[PDB]
Amino acid sequence: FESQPCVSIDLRGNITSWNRAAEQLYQFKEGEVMGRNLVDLIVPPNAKTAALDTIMRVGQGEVWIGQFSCVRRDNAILNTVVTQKPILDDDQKISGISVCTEPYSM
Amino acid sequence: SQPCVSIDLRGNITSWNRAAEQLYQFKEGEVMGRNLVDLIVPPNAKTAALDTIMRVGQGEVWIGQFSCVRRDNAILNTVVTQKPILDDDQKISGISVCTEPYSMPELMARNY
Repeated sequence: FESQPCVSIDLRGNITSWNRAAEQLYQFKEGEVMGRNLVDLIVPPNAKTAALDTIMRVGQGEVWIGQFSCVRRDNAILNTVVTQKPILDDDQKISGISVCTEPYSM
Repeated sequence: SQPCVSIDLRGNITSWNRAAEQLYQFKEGEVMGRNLVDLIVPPNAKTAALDTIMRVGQGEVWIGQFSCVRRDNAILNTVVTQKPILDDDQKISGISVCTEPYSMPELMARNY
C-alpha cells in the first residue's frame, strides 16, 4: 500500500528506495534510478545547494516540510511540497532520509 | 492546547499563549518583549539555538529537538515546530515556535 510518492536516500543523497507513486510523479522506474543521487537527478542546477543544505539538516535529526521544485523526466518543472524525515533503522540510529510528496502544490 | 510563542526577527517575544504559560511557567505580561533564547535556553545551548531558530525561510517548516529550561529550572527536552510569520506584503516579520508533544524519534520515518 502507498499513500503518496516516497523516495528514500542515504545520508549522501543517493537513492535507496523509490516507490510506485514516485515512478509516476517523476517518470522514472526504480531500477533506472537506484543508487543515483536524488538532488542531481531531479533538482534544477541553481537550486542544488539549497536542497543539499536541507538534506544535511534532516539527516542530522530534523523534519522539514516545504516547497521543492524538481524536474520530471519529460523536463516539466514540478512545484511540489515535500515532507523530509530522518529514517531510523532497527538499531535506532539515523540511516537515511525520507522524501515524500504531498498532494498540494506551492 | 498547544504551547505557542511568536518572536520578532530580533528574537524578542511578540505572543505567548496560555499553554506556553503552563509549559514554561511564565505569564504573557512578564515575557512580552523579552528575548526568547535568554529566557528559556540553557547558556551552553544558546548559540546553537540561535544558529537555527532564526533560519526559517518562506515556504518551509522545521521541526526539531529544542532544549529549554522552565522558570523553576527543570530541564525540558522538547520538540518545536518553527514556521515563518508573514506580514501584509508577504515578507517574513517573525517566527512562530510551537511545542509538539513528542520526542523526535516518534516523528521520524522507519525502516523494517
